[PDB]
Parts: sequence; structure tokens; C-alpha cells
Amino acid sequence: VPKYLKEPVVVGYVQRDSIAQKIGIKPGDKIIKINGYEVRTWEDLRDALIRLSLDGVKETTLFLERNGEVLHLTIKVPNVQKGEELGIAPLVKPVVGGVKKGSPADQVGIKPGDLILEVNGKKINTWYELVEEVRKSQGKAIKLKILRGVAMPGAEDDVVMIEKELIPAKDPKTGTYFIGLFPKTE
Repeated sequence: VPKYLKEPVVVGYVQRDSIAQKIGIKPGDKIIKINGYEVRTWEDLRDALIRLSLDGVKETTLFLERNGEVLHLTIKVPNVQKGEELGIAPLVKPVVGGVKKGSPADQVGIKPGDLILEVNGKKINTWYELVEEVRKSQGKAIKLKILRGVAMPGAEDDVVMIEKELIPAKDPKTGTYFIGLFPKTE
């Protein structure tokens, strides 16, 4: 049933004290191979991990893409008969669902439906990455690259790329730096 099964393995979140956290997987990583097994989809990763564990393999190579490069890690294979998990969740695509009125993002004209491609020159894949980069900004200027669909009377939508610089503000809700963006979650 769950839709993510057929999707690429882009990591949206890494659980505290998981195998994934301990071996150094990060939100935004894309898992592409383990031992072997090609990883195209989450279902591929699930089935690979199950088989490895049934075969007694205790640790193996994990390959992933981070910031446009391929890294390899040594991963502890979770024990399927103990119901152990790796500790990763699927992505939240970095499409803007809401903009807080008056926020830094609203001030630079970011709109619902914008796709955030890049933060501080680095490509992002999942929302949490934007959250963490902004949190770490210390209130200093950050740069975003956005893609925006543009209506063209009597023709298909076009797309434009815009680069924007803004200063994160501290959010009185959380006490962390933010820019006033919220993702589409449907």
C-alpha cells in the first residue's frame, strides 16, 4: 500500500541512536546500492536488507549519493528476526506549501508551489535539510535557488530559476532560526 515503496531511497529523516545515525547517514542522502544489491526503490532496500540478514551477513558496504558525490559506508545489517530497522524515513519534497506573511521568505517573494533546489549553493532533496541549514545559519544571510512554474496564456507552463538571499529570523514559536516557509505535505 504505502506509496514510498516504489520511490527512490532519498532519506527525509534519520532517527536518533539508529544504525543509520551511528554509521553517518544524513537527511538528503540517496541510497543507491547495498552489498551486491541495486537500490532503486525503498522496496529494493527493504528486500536487500532482509536477504542479507537471513544470509547471516553482519555488515556490508552501503553506497549513497551526498552532495553530488558517491560515498560508501560500512553498515550493520539490522536483524530481521528481531524486527530491527535501519532508522531512516522517506523524503518530504522541498516544495513550498505556505509562506508566513511578513517572514524573510515572504519579504523576498517566495510563493507556494516554489521548489527549493539549493541552499547555500548545495543541492537539497528533502525539507529537513532546509530546516537544518537555516537552523545553523546563526541569523546570517543564506542563499536559495528556487524553481517556479509560470503560467503562459495559451501555452504550456514555463519554468524560471530564481536565486534569492535572505536573513533568517528567530522564530518565537521554536526559538530557532527560520525563514517562514512550510512544505507541501498534501
